[PDB]
Amino acid sequence: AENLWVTVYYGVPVWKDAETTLFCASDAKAYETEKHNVWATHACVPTDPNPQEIHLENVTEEFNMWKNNMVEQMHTDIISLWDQSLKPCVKLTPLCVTLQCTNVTNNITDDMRGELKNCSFNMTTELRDKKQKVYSLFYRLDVVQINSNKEYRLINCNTSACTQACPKVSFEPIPIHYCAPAGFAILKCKDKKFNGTGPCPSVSTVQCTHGIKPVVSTQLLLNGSLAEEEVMIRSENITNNAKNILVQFNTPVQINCTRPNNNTRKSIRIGPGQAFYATGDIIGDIRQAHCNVSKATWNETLGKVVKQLRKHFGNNTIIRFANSSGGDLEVTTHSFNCGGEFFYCNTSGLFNSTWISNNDSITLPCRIKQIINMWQRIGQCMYAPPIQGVIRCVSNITGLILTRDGGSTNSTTETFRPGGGDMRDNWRSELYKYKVVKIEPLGVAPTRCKRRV
Amino acid sequence: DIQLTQSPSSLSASVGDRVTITCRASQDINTDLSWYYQKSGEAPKLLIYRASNLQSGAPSRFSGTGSGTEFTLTISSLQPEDFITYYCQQRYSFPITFGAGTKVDIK
Amino acid sequence: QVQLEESGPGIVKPSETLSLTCAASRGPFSGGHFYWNWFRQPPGKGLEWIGGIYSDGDAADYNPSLESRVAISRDRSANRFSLKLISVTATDTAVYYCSSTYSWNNVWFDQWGQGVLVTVSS
Amino acid sequence: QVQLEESGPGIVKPSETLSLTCAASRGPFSGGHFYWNWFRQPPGKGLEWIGGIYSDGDAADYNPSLESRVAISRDRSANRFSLKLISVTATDTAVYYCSSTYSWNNVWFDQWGQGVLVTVSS
Amino acid sequence: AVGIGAVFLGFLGAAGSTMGAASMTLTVQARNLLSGTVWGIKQLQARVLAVERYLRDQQLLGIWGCSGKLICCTNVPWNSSWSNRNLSEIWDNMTWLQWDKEISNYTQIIYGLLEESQNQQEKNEQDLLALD
Amino acid sequence: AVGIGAVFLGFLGAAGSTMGAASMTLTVQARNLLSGTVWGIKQLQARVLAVERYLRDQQLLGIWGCSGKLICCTNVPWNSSWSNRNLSEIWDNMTWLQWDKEISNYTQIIYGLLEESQNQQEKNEQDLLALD
Amino acid sequence: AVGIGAVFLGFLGAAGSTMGAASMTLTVQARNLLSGTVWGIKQLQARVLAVERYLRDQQLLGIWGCSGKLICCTNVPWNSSWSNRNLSEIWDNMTWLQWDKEISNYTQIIYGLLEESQNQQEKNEQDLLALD
Ligand SMILES: *[C@@H]1O[C@H](CO)[C@@H](O[C@@H]2O[C@H](CO)[C@@H](O[C@@H]3O[C@H](CO[C@H]4O[C@H](CO)[C@@H](O)[C@H](O)[C@@H]4O)[C@@H](O)[C@H](O[C@H]4O[C@H](CO)[C@@H](O)[C@H](O)[C@@H]4O[C@H]4O[C@H](CO)[C@@H](O)[C@H](O)[C@@H]4O)[C@@H]3O)[C@H](O)[C@H]2NC(C)=O)[C@H](O)[C@H]1NC(C)=O
Ligand SMILES: *[C@@H]1O[C@H](CO)[C@@H](O[C@@H]2O[C@H](CO)[C@@H](O[C@@H]3O[C@H](CO[C@H]4O[C@H](CO)[C@@H](O)[C@H](O)[C@@H]4O)[C@@H](O)[C@H](O[C@H]4O[C@H](CO)[C@@H](O)[C@H](O)[C@@H]4O)[C@@H]3O)[C@H](O)[C@H]2NC(C)=O)[C@H](O)[C@H]1NC(C)=O
Ligand SMILES: *[C@@H]1O[C@H](CO)[C@@H](O[C@@H]2O[C@H](CO)[C@@H](O[C@@H]3O[C@H](CO)[C@@H](O)[C@H](O[C@H]4O[C@H](CO)[C@@H](O)[C@H](O)[C@@H]4O)[C@@H]3O)[C@H](O)[C@H]2NC(C)=O)[C@H](O)[C@H]1NC(C)=O
Ligand SMILES: *[C@@H]1O[C@H](CO)[C@@H](O[C@@H]2O[C@H](CO)[C@@H](O[C@@H]3O[C@H](CO[C@H]4O[C@H](CO)[C@@H](O)[C@H](O)[C@@H]4O)[C@@H](O)[C@H](O)[C@@H]3O)[C@H](O)[C@H]2NC(C)=O)[C@H](O)[C@H]1NC(C)=O
Ligand SMILES: *[C@@H]1O[C@H](CO)[C@@H](O[C@@H]2O[C@H](CO)[C@@H](O[C@@H]3O[C@H](CO[C@H]4O[C@H](CO)[C@@H](O)[C@H](O)[C@@H]4O)[C@@H](O)[C@H](O)[C@@H]3O)[C@H](O)[C@H]2NC(C)=O)[C@H](O)[C@H]1NC(C)=O
Ligand SMILES: *[C@@H]1O[C@H](CO)[C@@H](O[C@@H]2O[C@H](CO)[C@@H](O[C@@H]3O[C@H](CO[C@H]4O[C@H](CO)[C@@H](O)[C@H](O)[C@@H]4O)[C@@H](O)[C@H](O)[C@@H]3O)[C@H](O)[C@H]2NC(C)=O)[C@H](O)[C@H]1NC(C)=O
Ligand SMILES: *[C@@H]1O[C@H](CO)[C@@H](O[C@@H]2O[C@H](CO)[C@@H](O[C@@H]3O[C@H](CO)[C@@H](O)[C@H](O)[C@@H]3O)[C@H](O)[C@H]2NC(C)=O)[C@H](O)[C@H]1NC(C)=O
Ligand SMILES: *[C@@H]1O[C@H](CO)[C@@H](O[C@@H]2O[C@H](CO)[C@@H](O[C@@H]3O[C@H](CO)[C@@H](O)[C@H](O)[C@@H]3O)[C@H](O)[C@H]2NC(C)=O)[C@H](O)[C@H]1NC(C)=O
Ligand SMILES: *[C@@H]1O[C@H](CO)[C@@H](O[C@@H]2O[C@H](CO)[C@@H](O[C@@H]3O[C@H](CO)[C@@H](O)[C@H](O)[C@@H]3O)[C@H](O)[C@H]2NC(C)=O)[C@H](O)[C@H]1NC(C)=O
Ligand SMILES: *[C@@H]1O[C@H](CO)[C@@H](O[C@@H]2O[C@H](CO)[C@@H](O[C@@H]3O[C@H](CO)[C@@H](O)[C@H](O)[C@@H]3O)[C@H](O)[C@H]2NC(C)=O)[C@H](O)[C@H]1NC(C)=O
Ligand SMILES: *[C@@H]1O[C@H](CO)[C@@H](O[C@@H]2O[C@H](CO)[C@@H](O[C@@H]3O[C@H](CO)[C@@H](O)[C@H](O)[C@@H]3O)[C@H](O)[C@H]2NC(C)=O)[C@H](O)[C@H]1NC(C)=O
Ligand SMILES: *[C@@H]1O[C@H](CO)[C@@H](O[C@@H]2O[C@H](CO)[C@@H](O[C@@H]3O[C@H](CO)[C@@H](O)[C@H](O)[C@@H]3O)[C@H](O)[C@H]2NC(C)=O)[C@H](O)[C@H]1NC(C)=O
Ligand SMILES: *[C@@H]1O[C@H](CO)[C@@H](O[C@@H]2O[C@H](CO)[C@@H](O)[C@H](O)[C@H]2NC(C)=O)[C@H](O)[C@H]1NC(C)=O
Ligand SMILES: *[C@@H]1O[C@H](CO)[C@@H](O)[C@H](O)[C@H]1NC(C)=O
Ligand SMILES: *[C@@H]1O[C@H](CO)[C@@H](O)[C@H](O)[C@H]1NC(C)=O
Ligand SMILES: *[C@@H]1O[C@H](CO)[C@@H](O)[C@H](O)[C@H]1NC(C)=O
Repeated sequence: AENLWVTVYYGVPVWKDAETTLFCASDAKAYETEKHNVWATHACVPTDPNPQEIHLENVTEEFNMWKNNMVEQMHTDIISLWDQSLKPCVKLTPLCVTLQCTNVTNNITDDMRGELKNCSFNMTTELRDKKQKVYSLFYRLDVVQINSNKEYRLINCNTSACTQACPKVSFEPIPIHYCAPAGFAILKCKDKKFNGTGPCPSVSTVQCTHGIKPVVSTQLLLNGSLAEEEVMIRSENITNNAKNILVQFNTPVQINCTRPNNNTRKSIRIGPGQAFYATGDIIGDIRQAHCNVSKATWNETLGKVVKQLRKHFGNNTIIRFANSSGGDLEVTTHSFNCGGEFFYCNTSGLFNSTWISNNDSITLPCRIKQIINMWQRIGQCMYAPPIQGVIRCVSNITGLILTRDGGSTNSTTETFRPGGGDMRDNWRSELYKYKVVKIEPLGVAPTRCKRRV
Repeated sequence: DIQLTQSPSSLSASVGDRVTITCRASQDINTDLSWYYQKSGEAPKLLIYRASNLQSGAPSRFSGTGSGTEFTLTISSLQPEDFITYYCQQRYSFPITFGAGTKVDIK
Repeated sequence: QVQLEESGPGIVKPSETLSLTCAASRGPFSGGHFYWNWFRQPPGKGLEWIGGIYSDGDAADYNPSLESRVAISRDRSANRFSLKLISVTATDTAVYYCSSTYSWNNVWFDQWGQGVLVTVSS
Repeated sequence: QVQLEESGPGIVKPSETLSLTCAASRGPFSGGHFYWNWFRQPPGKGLEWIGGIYSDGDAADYNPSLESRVAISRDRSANRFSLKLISVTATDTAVYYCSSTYSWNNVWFDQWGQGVLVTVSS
Repeated sequence: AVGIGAVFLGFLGAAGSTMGAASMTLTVQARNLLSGTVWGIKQLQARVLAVERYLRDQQLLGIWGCSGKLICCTNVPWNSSWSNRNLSEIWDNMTWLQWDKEISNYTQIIYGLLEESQNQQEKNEQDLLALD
Repeated sequence: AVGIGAVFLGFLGAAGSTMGAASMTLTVQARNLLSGTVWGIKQLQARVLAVERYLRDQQLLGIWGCSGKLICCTNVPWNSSWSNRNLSEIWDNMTWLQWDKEISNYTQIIYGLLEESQNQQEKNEQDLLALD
Repeated sequence: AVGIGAVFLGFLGAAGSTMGAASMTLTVQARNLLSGTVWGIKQLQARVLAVERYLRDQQLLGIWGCSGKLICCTNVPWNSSWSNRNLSEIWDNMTWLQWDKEISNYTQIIYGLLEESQNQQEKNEQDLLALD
């Protein structure tokens, strides 16, 4: 009776932390046409119409958003897929020619003085021996003067040659799911008060994660998820100011971003089957692109954020908001995409407030750049084609990326400024609740049974 | 509503006697019917499931037959524990209805 | 292995609101649909069906005769489900049962429990 | 499991053409080579070999003494094979057998059948 | 159609249950272990890696004379040095994850002991059968 | 060299034969199941897919306690609801394809029943052996 | 720490030993059989080829009714035509490589004989068990 032996159990319900390669999966609705997109949906396996989520009763799991391989893996996957999508498109090397540029006095407002430049230049046609003199419009942030006459060149000409994006390809983000392969499991922490790291008692297993939209943004988290309980704050080290702070909103903030200029697209034949899309004459008035938010909603969201921050930095602390300290335009401005056009918005009007221990709309200006060096890479630039007509988009602000200024001793005040620059922080807001584990079906146990001799 | 009629309403028999209970449905329900057994003081328990697949743990002396609007529960040999009340329940589309109930008493 | 327990007031005055609550259990089964159902067994007559609710959905089914008087809700955090009956009459005096039926492959289990007595009197 | 049946005229006049036909069968075996062979067993003496044909080829092998008088053909649609002997003499009166030998791995089966009697007389 | 569903023993959702209670759902996870030019190659590599992992586990099971069986008793004695405990508190109070955490140190020696015992048993059985 | 050839039991050429007669050639097809940068990857993917299919079939066979055996009896009763028929007309008149067509509807429930029966049998055998 | 090391039965280093002596180290080599976009594809192809080779060997072992066993006796008689010799000089004087060189000619007929014998044994066992 007391004597007992060892027995082997297979297919056992145990796991351990591990890193592997997941695979993409997209909804069947994307299969209905729309086969031309940056985020390849034809290459993704169709998703489960009724995904299964199995709750793990009596299970507590340790999660760590910051040391998660999924964020880096999917960032690399996005970069590679973007490069692959841009590979077959037209290579815009002939544009690197001297341009004769003048100002645009075509009913421009006072704030748009010098932003647009009318540039004429020679270019090769379908026949190399022949050349054509053509004119276009370029934003001030896309041309640099070279030294009477005024000669300008594309900003990228001394760095690399851009690859014009194929017009048929859509920049619109689509929901994406990541599924672990066989032998691996994905764990989701269902706790509504989870702060991004530590133990989680409410856990479940899912083959595929929920739909994730790879939205590219800085200083803001557009079209993201919303915390069920209230506004939440996550940080690798809240005390350390060198670490970014991710803020998730309980309720979205509606933001309307518009470019009111009636742009015109003009096709130029660079060579055999090479088409270049240029910005022609603008019909009508010219006005600065701008984004609008609700003042009252933003104020209430900032108040909730201030309360939740005081929950970590002490009740009697002055909470101040300041704009970005400085640097390149990518991090100093809210940079994102809207209907195929890239916007760089000056957010000094949204982080300008001070909070003591106790129908109006905010309008902020935005600038347009047709040449983009995203992912902080150098030597790979894309020329964004112009889009005819006005541009209007309505989005949800659901999160913020903030940085705390280093305060000397205890100055009973704290200043937070928009930051970012690393898309991994943007990705971490959606994959915080997900972890990857590897199964170990083998298991030895003590059992009184003894195999026959 | 689907009306279930049980016959006999009340029956008296001795131990070991073979007994039969018949249930009629107001409309066709195919083979989606079951029979439950209950005694006063305890909750009803399933006796025969689908009228053709013996429920696990139930004695083999109970047999279910029939389909459509006619179902039959047959007990080949009565037992002291078998002097219970039997109900027929249609596992068809809603609403859900139960039989009138047949009472078995010792004679 | 699901055991369901019933709670509520033993005596409810006529035309008042009768509220009963039962503890939902899932047993060894990890994923699926559980149909938590409320019944009643008035003395001297057979059992009657009141209503039911799915585990994965808030949709509720009710007996046609009690559609306007019977409501059933659930709370997953406490894993409970409650039944509220309004305009209680003398005929509502019954043994109320909370039941769950498994739906494993071609077996169709069923568990009921013990129930609770409810009496309507002034 | 191959059973071979023989057909043809019981009596053939001398110097005429003797035509015999046999039904070829493959049995449970699905792929391979079947050597359908024709023999003869004259009364009062041992068996003799006439010729043979492969299942997968039309090439025919014949006994050296009967090369100029014996021909064998086959038709796969009817799965039959026929033997034609010309200038039949009194010595050709024999029991003609159609045989097939299996060639499974290192076994070398052999099936013969029952044969047919052929008599040469005027 | 009376409110029935699936109620199927699914994924590791039973891992939080006890040892013996969780032994019910071993086969479903065992079956799940085989659920099913820059991205297709990576997903194919993941599939092949899962295949090798499962096949190596099956080979390890077969080497110990337990092929084709989820549960297989063995002749190796259970030394109390690893974890004494007792049978009652193991199969009714502790979960599989806690047991794996506790016994993660001595797994290799257990594998080697099972290997050696199975080889010796196979040779002894061969000799005994050749004797008859 | 007397006219002999191969006469080997080959591919599905025996599928048109009866049930019992076609049971002879199960192993040859079982062996055939493993017959053996834009095109090599595709052919490798086809090979890996065949490998996963065969390995999943082997796992299913092992889960029902029938690993390593082409023919393995089981404890699951044969309910007459699926197809009553009788033994004589099945193994001597009907082919495998017709049987698969007839019984294609209830395959999953058969697989589940075999799974549950094998698990119960394994646990009962473990308890019985531990009793001794 | 008194000068001890590993002293583990490793790779084919025991191949030069005798038949029976080398039978000790069969399982270590069996385990080693699964040791583990222009170059990764080639190494993946090598891994997949090794996987198919091992799986085909396992399928061949299972077809002869010897799955999960390193050593498995069979009902096929040992014809003296292949290599008469005698038992004493085989398992104590000749190595595995020499035996493989000697018997390399008739391997296929042995495989076929084992196949046919196992199929016949399986059918006879099925009939006998159905009789009871
Ligand atoms: C957060 O999430 C929100 C909500 O989804 C999202 O807003 C949506 O943005 C997308 C992408 O810009 C918008 O889709 C575009 O909308 C307009 C108009 O089309 C829609 O609206 C009309 C009327 O409502 C409908 O009839 C119509 O069916 C559409 O619903 C267009 O700009 C776009 O269509 C062109 O582009 C597509 C590219 O995929 C083409 O498939 C399509 O054929 C159109 O191209 C053609 O016309 C172009 C102009 O003439 C021309 O240049 C092309 O060559 C071609 O001929 C597209 O449908 C969507 O409407 C927004 N939703 C709402 C409710 O406003 C936010 O953008 C998102 N935020 C972030 C940061 O990602
Ligand atoms: C960016 O800069 C480019 C140049 O680098 C501008 O393009 C020029 O724009 C001007 C102003 O619109 C164009 O001039 C107009 O072109 C049209 C065609 O004119 C034809 O006829 C005249 C003779 O009648 C010929 O010389 C000419 O080659 C054409 O065959 C007409 O709309 C205009 O003619 C009308 O207005 C003039 C004004 O005095 C009258 O004299 C005429 O009788 C008539 O009523 C005028 O000639 C010019 O052609 C454009 N050049 C090119 C190469 O396209 C872009 O407009 C500028 N973009 C912005 C946003 O500012
Ligand atoms: C993002 O936007 C903010 C504002 O939303 C912007 O900060 C402003 O920058 C300007 C310079 O671009 C600062 O100077 C102003 O410039 C013009 C021209 O003089 C006028 O608007 C202002 O003058 C008025 O106000 C003065 C002081 O009240 C008066 O003396 C004068 O007579 C005029 O009335 C002013 O000089 C401007 O002060 C700031 N605004 C604030 C609130 O700090 C910021 O630069 C933008 N960021 C980027 C990167 O573009
Ligand atoms: C997560 O952990 C929970 C806490 O341990 C688990 O709850 C246990 O559930 C099992 C069945 O799965 C129960 O076992 C039954 O318990 C009683 C024995 O009576 C004792 O308990 C009752 C109620 O607690 C009490 O009134 C008595 O006085 C006794 O103390 C009987 O119904 C059965 O015989 C059977 O043994 C455990 O009692 C119960 N433990 C509790 C409630 O503390 C839960 O199952 C776990 N979840 C999973 C998915 O495994
Ligand atoms: C394709 O279908 C064919 C038609 O069913 C199959 O032919 C069958 O072949 C089997 C052997 O493989 C024969 O079984 C033998 O038959 C007789 C029994 O005697 C009866 O049949 C004969 C001839 O038809 C007749 O003269 C008698 O009166 C009886 O009626 C015996 O030789 C053996 O005992 C054995 O049972 C079938 O009889 C035969 N059926 C026919 C000709 O209708 C053919 O085999 C199938 N092909 C494959 C590849 O499976
Ligand atoms: C490589 O080949 C070598 C030569 O055959 C192998 O050496 C052999 O090693 C085995 C053990 O592994 C020895 O077996 C033992 O031998 C003696 C029997 O007595 C006889 O031999 C001794 C010494 O040679 C001699 O003094 C006596 O008179 C006898 O002739 C006993 O110790 C044991 O019972 C046991 O049988 C072989 O004798 C030995 N053969 C020699 C030395 O010729 C060597 O093991 C091989 N290497 C490998 C890795 O397998
Ligand atoms: C596109 O190609 C055309 C054609 O070659 C270029 O026009 C040429 O520009 C040069 C430099 O300004 C001109 O040379 C100068 O012209 C006048 C008249 O002689 C005078 O300022 C100077 O003495 C000098 O020679 C040249 O004449 C002119 N050619 C023509 C046919 O007009 C043009 O610069 C190129 N680039 C662009 C952006 O258009
Ligand atoms: C998110 O929540 C987790 C817990 O769910 C927080 O981790 C906890 O952090 C506190 C300090 O903030 C740790 O307390 C300290 O632990 C050690 C040992 O006692 C010592 O340094 C101190 O005396 C103090 O007690 C606590 O151990 C730790 N818990 C775990 C499980 O790691 C985490 O800090 C939260 N993150 C943010 C950004 O708020
Ligand atoms: C999160 O960030 C805080 C703030 O930086 C980290 O605390 C810091 O820990 C470092 C050592 O890792 C301390 O430096 C040492 O401090 C003392 C006093 O100077 C002395 O031992 C050494 O000379 C050295 O400077 C630093 O003072 C300390 N900062 C504060 C404000 O306490 C903390 O370790 C970080 N947590 C994690 C988990 O990374
Ligand atoms: C974002 O908010 C700004 C600021 O409120 C909006 O600009 C305002 O737009 C309205 C409606 O178009 C303009 O009113 C119109 O202006 C002219 C001149 O009177 C005329 O078209 C109409 O009679 C009407 O009054 C208003 O002037 C303009 N500016 C301001 C300072 O209010 C902008 O439209 C908003 N963008 C979106 C997409 O909602
Ligand atoms: C961003 O643009 C959206 C529309 O694309 C704006 O939402 C719209 O806001 C107007 C008022 O400005 C709403 O009209 C009013 O709605 C209700 C009845 O629906 C009632 O108060 C009035 O009779 C009037 O019709 C309109 O419904 C609403 N549309 C939607 C779809 O919500 C939004 O306000 C803009 N955001 C900012 C910050 O400017
Ligand atoms: C950032 O926040 C600060 C603090 O609230 C804002 O400064 C204040 O802005 C208001 C609105 O422009 C100024 O009021 C105006 O001032 C002058 C006369 O002083 C005149 O233009 C108007 O009659 C009106 O009263 C206020 O003076 C100014 N205060 C200071 C100390 O500068 C600032 O505008 C905010 N920035 C943004 C971009 O929203
Ligand atoms: C931008 O300008 C274009 C110029 O073509 C406008 O398109 C014209 O719109 C008018 C008015 O509806 C139509 O009668 C014309 O047929 C259109 N022309 C073409 C070529 O399509 C366009 O509407 C303007 N966009 C805005 C927002 O005002
Ligand atoms: C297991 O051993 C511990 C330690 O001696 C003891 O307290 C406990 O009761 C034992 N459990 C049993 C006997 O079930
Ligand atoms: C099989 O059953 C059918 C239908 O009753 C019957 O006609 C046939 O003879 C049976 N076959 C047997 C008994 O071999
Ligand atoms: C094996 O056979 C050979 C040849 O007859 C003989 O010399 C030798 O002694 C035999 N070995 C034995 C009997 O161990």
